[PDB]
Parts: sequence; structure tokens; C-alpha cells
Amino acid sequence: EDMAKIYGAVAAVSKNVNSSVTYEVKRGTHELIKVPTIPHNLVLIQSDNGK
Amino acid sequence: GEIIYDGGLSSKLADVVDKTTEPHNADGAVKDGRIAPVKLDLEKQKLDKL
Repeated sequence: EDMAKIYGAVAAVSKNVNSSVTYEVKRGTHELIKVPTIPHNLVLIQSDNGK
Repeated sequence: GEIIYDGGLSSKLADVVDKTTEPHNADGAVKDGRIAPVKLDLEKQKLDKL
């Protein structure tokens, strides 16, 4: 029983080893939008007689 | 005549999952005794606790 407790403690510290890290690479990314209409700014001014 | 071979159960070499899976270690015939991968919330576009 004493040996079982000693072997258990040793195995516990052997299992305390890291494997990897996982994360997300999202900094710098932004969401795009869509503009449906071209913003022209033209008006036509004509005289009453059309001259 | 008598039917000797009419097909049967077909063994498949591979099981291809159709769903995106989170990173993981071995859990089948091989069991990874190391700590599972640590998940870190590293890249934040807005400050949270700073």
C-alpha cells in the first residue's frame, strides 16, 4: 500500500506535462460592407425656353 | 443455382468527419497522457481587462 501511494505520486508529476496551445488569429480583421449605389452629385439646370 | 457469394458487410478504412472539430489529442488506441491542449483567448479586437 505504501508503494502504491509512492508510485501514484510519481505518476502524478509525470502527467503534469503540457502538450500544445490553441488560439485564434483574428486581430487586424474587420468586417466589410457593400455600397449598392454610386454617389454621383450631378444636377441638370435648364432654362424655361431651353435656350 | 445455390447462391454462394452475394456481397456482405464491407469494412471501411476511414471514418471522415463532416464537422469542424476542436483541437484534441489522441483518444483511440493511443491515449495521450499529457495535458489536453490549453485554450487561450489571445487576440482581442477590443480591450477587456486592460
